[PDB]
Amino acid sequence: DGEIDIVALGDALTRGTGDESGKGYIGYMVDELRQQTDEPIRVTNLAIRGLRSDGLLRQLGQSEIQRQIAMADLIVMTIGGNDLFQGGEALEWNVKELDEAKRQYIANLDRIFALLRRLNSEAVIFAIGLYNPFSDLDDAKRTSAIVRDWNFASAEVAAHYPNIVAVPTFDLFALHVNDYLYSDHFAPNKEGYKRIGERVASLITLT
Repeated sequence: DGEIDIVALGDALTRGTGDESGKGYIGYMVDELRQQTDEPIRVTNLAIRGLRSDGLLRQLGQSEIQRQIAMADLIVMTIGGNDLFQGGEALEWNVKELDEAKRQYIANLDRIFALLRRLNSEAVIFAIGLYNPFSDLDDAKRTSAIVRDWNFASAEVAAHYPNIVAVPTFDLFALHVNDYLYSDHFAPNKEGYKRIGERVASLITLT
């Protein structure tokens, strides 16, 4: 009260890994909010770099995390990237394993959204979607197709709940992807994180 509380959840993208400056996408969000109001803005960042949808669901079971979700005026989250690019450098391109991982991700995401809504009735949830960091490599056709497929399924889940907005990221990284990527060619850089943060910021209108 007399404060705007942003709870940030999820994986390395929300923790701002890859940005030269400490600023992730969240810092660009906050900058835009501070242009709209003089009310103090508090960020509570709960993100863990290696987090997957199963880990996020377990984390939201903890009563301290739960008290903070409940106070949120706005929730922003990024999850699924680690469910999809688990390891081996997308070694598990076995259709069977890919389907298992997706059905597991979708089942978890449904329970994450349902849980967040039982804890916080009103707060808008921005669920940031996936991009293709490998769009410039040999198997770009297939990686892009899988990412668009995951994103479509995430948005269907989001569509089951009030005030959950699936924020697309795919087209921000579509042209000249390396210009927006860290030295690891996976997570974003300064510019990548600016693009994402400005995009999410555009969707927030306080009044």
